[PDB]
Amino acid sequence: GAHADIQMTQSPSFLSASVGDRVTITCRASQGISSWLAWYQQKPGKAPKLLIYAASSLQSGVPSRFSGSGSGTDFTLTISSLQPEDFATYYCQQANSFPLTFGGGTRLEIKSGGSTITSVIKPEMKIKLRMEGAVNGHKFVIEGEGIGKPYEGTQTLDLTVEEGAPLPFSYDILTPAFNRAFTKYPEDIPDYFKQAFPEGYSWERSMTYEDQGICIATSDITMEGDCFFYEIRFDGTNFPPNGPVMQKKTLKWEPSTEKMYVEDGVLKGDVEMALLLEGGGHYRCDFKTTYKAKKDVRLPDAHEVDHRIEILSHDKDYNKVRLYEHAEARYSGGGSSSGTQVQLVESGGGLVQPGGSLRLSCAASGLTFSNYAMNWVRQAPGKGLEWVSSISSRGDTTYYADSVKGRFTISRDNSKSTLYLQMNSLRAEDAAVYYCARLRNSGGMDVWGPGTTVTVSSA
Repeated sequence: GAHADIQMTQSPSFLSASVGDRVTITCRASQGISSWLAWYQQKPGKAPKLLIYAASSLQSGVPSRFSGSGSGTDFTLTISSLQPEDFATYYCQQANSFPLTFGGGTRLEIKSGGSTITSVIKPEMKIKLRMEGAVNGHKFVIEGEGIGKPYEGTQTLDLTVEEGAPLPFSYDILTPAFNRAFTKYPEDIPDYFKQAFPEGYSWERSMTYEDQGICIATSDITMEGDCFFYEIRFDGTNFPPNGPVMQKKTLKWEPSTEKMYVEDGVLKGDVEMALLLEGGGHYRCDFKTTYKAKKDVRLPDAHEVDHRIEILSHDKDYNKVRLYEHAEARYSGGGSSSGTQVQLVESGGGLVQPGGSLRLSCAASGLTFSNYAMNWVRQAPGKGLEWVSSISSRGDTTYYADSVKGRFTISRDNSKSTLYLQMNSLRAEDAAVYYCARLRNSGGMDVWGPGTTVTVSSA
């Protein structure tokens, strides 16, 4: 029927920015949409996340640096201080009337990439360290030289016992004391450790083993030029004389996942560790580390660091040791978005020839699916969001985009909490990632699935 033809355009379509910059992006509607305007953030490979609805109202869990205003035809989104998390593509969406419409999007590029951090922390950094300490009262000194690739999370060290040779305890208890600057950090997680330099940082650690042996270590990490310098203090006591440590029955650390979190203004790490033993058992240990940058740096959100550490070679007494570590940071949970606790997973994407048919379906969980209206939104490769179809909570009244009207059919089964999209007479332009999303009365789509991909191709 006769409907309004609301064109949403955003400006700029792309810009380059730096962390700390204030960014404002705007959008214009071809006709009045009152204040029924929402904003979405889309990071590469992920589903759009709802930031703002009704032009100014922040979605739950959105940091306060995001704001919005406007009523009528012209609206703005503002980020007061751009953070690494914020570099995404941003879309606006009108909800004054069907068909719903998105803007073309605004892409936020990182200006000059990481050229600033790579001037401080070089792509290769050498290591010089000295460790002094005691285990069960046995004093020793170890020195080390090495080299690593801080942006790839890898490093290698050559260690030589200078005092206290031969060590009477398992060398494996020392190796995690021999620098998180050697961690691969993805672009959207603030890197606490690299940002700490050239001044550096320090860490304190406790290691509580399951037979009540306890180690305490500290390390002060500085840099000049292309070389890190560590000053390490290591102490351990109460290792039983027939335990795996004093009997040297450990083989290697198992790979681990350290949980990083912020507390008392610094970064803390907790990791459950396990030594493999001769004979096949394990020897367990809880690590608790406090990391302290020597200057104000940007604190990160909770995340995880995966570790693998191994002795590549050694002499009989471990007077000479070559030591390797690989470390990489990531978020834990595992493309979909939400603002509460409900999940959507789409399925049914695949390859069809032109004119073929495909049936998509989404599963809902963690809510009352029959209580909300549902939408399909698609995104062609390289293109922006496009609203496809909508269905009321009971399923009686449905709406469609003109581009699919007559070939697509939306439906739902509320007892199974699933939503369907039946696609007939598929065209090349129908090929896209198809998202399922929940529509709220405020006009925003607050929960999205990861999408499923439709491909339309012939011989």
